[PDB]
Amino acid sequence: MTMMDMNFKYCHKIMKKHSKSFSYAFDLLPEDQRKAVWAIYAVCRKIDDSIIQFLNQIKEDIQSIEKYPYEYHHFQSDRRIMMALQHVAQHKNIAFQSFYNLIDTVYKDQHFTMFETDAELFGYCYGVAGTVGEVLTPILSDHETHQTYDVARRLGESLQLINILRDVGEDFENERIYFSKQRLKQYEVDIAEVYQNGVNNHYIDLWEYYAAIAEKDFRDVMDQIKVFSIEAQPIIELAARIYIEILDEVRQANYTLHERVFVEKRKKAKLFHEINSKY
Repeated sequence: MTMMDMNFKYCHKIMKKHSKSFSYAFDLLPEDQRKAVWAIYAVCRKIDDSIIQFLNQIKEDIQSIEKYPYEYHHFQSDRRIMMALQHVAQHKNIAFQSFYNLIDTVYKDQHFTMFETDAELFGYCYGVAGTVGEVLTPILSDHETHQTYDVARRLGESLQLINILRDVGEDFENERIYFSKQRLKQYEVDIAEVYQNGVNNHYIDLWEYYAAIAEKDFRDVMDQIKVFSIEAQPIIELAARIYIEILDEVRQANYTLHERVFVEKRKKAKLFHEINSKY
């Protein structure tokens, strides 16, 4: 194990720790591509969880890599992750503005205010996840075009909406509600009231309104999976399918606001079999 291998192993650890779903799928990529995915995911994870001193440090470190990718930097944030990101930047095109969009989104989230409309909720999904899809685009495709970015960005936003749909309860405990005030009012849903008394038809209809949006986006992405490299296609399909299975798991747990549902490992393997066969 070289030092750089140690840096990537650490990125891998962070990714496996936080997303068993994405690590399950992306770890199937060829060595060079999975290593780059671990690094991008690790950087985004650190940014997502930073809260502002460390966040400012991460931004300056990324800015250093962007400006001087081949100079040695004494990184201020997490050296292992930045050394790995820099290694990737030296071999692949990195959409740096997408990392800055993510950082800007996480900063704003300090003075969190509920979203007035679905447009702001979707803007948020772009900021924390559509951005990661854009950064991953060059790793997952041979000849990136605007269409490749568009599909990756859409998948990322769809996965963030599935995430929000799985975590309503836990997010409410953490004083956060992601459904828009417009939609909550239209459907006559009060999250605190539902957290207290259980799901009702108003809440279920609202949750299903967002789930249909995520599912539709998921289908449009699967329809355009060929923008990605032949090796990455089944892997992206697997990651997306495993994640969207969370929606059925939420349904099977009666939309509970009191536990985090999950797709068990044996079910992820079943999806891998089905896709691996199709391919």
